[PDB]
Amino acid sequence: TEAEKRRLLRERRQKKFSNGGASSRLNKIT
Amino acid sequence: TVEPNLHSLITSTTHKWIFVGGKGGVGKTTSSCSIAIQMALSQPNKQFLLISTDPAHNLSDAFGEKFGKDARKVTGMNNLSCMEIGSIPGIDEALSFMEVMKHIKRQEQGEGETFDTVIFDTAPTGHTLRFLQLPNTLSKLLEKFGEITNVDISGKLNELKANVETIRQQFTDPDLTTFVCVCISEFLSLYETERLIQELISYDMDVNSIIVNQLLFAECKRCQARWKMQKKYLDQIDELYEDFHVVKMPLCAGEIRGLNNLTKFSQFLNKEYNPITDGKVIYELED
Amino acid sequence: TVEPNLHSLITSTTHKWIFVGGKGGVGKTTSSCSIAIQMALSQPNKQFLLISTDPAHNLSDAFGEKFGKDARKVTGMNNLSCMEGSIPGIDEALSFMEVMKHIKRQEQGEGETFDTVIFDTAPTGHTLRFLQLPNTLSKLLEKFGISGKLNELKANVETIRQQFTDPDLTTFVCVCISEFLSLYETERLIQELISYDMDVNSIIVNQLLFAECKRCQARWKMQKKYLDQIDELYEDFHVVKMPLCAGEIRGLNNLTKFSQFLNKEYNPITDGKVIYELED
Ligand SMILES: Nc1ncnc2c1ncn2[C@@H]1O[C@H](COP(=O)(O)OP(=O)(O)O)[C@@H](O)[C@H]1O
Ligand SMILES: Nc1ncnc2c1ncn2[C@@H]1O[C@H](COP(=O)(O)OP(=O)(O)O)[C@@H](O)[C@H]1O
Ligand SMILES: [Mg+2]
Ligand SMILES: [Mg+2]
Ligand SMILES: [Zn+2]
Repeated sequence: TEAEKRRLLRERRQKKFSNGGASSRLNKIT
Repeated sequence: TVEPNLHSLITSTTHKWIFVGGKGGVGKTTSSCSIAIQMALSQPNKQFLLISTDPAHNLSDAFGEKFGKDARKVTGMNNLSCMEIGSIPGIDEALSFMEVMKHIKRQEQGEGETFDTVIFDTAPTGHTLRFLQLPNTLSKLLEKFGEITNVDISGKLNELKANVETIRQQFTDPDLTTFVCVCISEFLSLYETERLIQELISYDMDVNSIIVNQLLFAECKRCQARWKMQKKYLDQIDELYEDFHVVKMPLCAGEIRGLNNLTKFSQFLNKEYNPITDGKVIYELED
Repeated sequence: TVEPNLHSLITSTTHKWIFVGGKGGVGKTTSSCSIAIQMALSQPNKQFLLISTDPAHNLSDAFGEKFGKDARKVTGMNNLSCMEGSIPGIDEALSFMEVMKHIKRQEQGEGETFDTVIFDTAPTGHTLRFLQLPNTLSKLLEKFGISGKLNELKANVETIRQQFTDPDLTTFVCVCISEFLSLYETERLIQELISYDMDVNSIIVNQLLFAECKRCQARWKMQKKYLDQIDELYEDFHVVKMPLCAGEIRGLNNLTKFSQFLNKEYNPITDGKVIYELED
């Protein structure tokens, strides 16, 4: 199930986004 | 650690909808191409279709061959066609699209031969994307209007929701549709590009790929200098995209069109070009 | 044989409206700047104003300093501010229109008033096409022959048309580089403009080379094969060649010290020291 793995990675990114704090991530990047 | 390429996708079988963009003269036009190339090649039993809304008629241009109001099989292939064409939000955007749907289906039916996978070139003005949220913010006040009436306004709203759900269900499946974006190694790209992604997620849209372009690889002074720019940047990306198809891509000197030049390019959307090895092939489109 | 610069314009006195664009990431954003810079400097008794519709909030960005819904004097100067029906033409105008008012608010409610105004046509090009649009609506008002709206539009456009249509308060620089898609597409631009009967006398070519690395000089030839193209067919134009300093270039500092070359059109050999200065 190589594909799924991709979905998990995408989802992991989402958790990172939900978890990460885009407003905060944006602040550090800025 | 995932893959740098779009090979993995060059061969999707369940992708009947791909969206490509990149706020900038970052060059995604050619993108929109070099992709709709790698596909037909490696799925030739697939009538594909790549179209643009960029008034500029950039496609043909980037093709040294004219296209227009109706599907025309590329000259050189037999499976890759090309086709250049209420105050509330989302509105216009959708319809805009909508009519397209029909205007497209005309072109398959009235054509006879039908298309398999379809490839977009979001206006340089970005995306009419907006409208996905549409039926949500429209859910609250649909019930407000309901509570009071307890017919045409309700009609249109339900239709939109319907359409979006049907398009959305197929659309809001990462398997028929997803969203590559092109963007290069510079502040305004990055940020702005990054931004792109947000609104997309904001539309609950799968999206797994990044095409960085016009890179350097100085291995002239300002060159290597400049080079560092990009580099200071590439990384930025890599770090924050482990889970991404962050596809580095090289920069062949100057104009690059002619299906010839183009194909022989896009290969590197697969075997992500390597300077040292594949470095010969480069100056080939530099003449 | 005319001039490569915009000096001649950096100092217009009767220009209260300048339109800048260039279908492409050809870079006209910085254009929109490097111009609204050279002006105030050399006319400081002129409160100028440079704004953009590019949602991207590119200006500030390109400025490393934030701007927004209302006129804000640059940080470093005291005269250059910055501020971020289905028929045709329609939307476009109004779009504008509201701007008018929204702007005049900002001078009046401000107190201090602006002298020359500098535009940054959406990367989406220009929504100013409507002027071309009113004359049509006129022919068919007669065909059909509501009066209120029609007269208002005419009025507005005339205030807008005159004004814009006199080559002395308003005219139109465009940015665009040395490549097929630029050229053509840029060229196109011009047509629609003329198609709007709009004076327009200037061309800024950008990200040039001057390799005097292999692919460099190679690439160089690209541009060259092209520069000429232009020169030939612009007998009478301010076709302003401009050089390309490595990588990001912002910070009012870097910028000003750039725009100088919008005057003394940069020369590789001479002014070549000044370049790598913004390359760090
Ligand atoms: N990697 C590259 N090397 C050389 N030229 C390129 C490369 N990518 C794009 N181009 C050229 O860069 C310019 C901008 O590319 P384009 O695809 O039109 O961008 P966009 O569609 O994002 O506006 C075009 O003239 C194109 O031929
Ligand atoms: N001559 C130049 N040398 C180096 N970088 C430049 C030059 N002109 C523009 N840039 C950079 O190129 C990119 C595009 O320029 P920009 O002004 O944003 O263009 P446009 O507004 O037409 O989109 C920006 O990152 C900008 O900093
Ligand atoms: Mg394009
Ligand atoms: Mg800009
Ligand atoms: Zn070089």
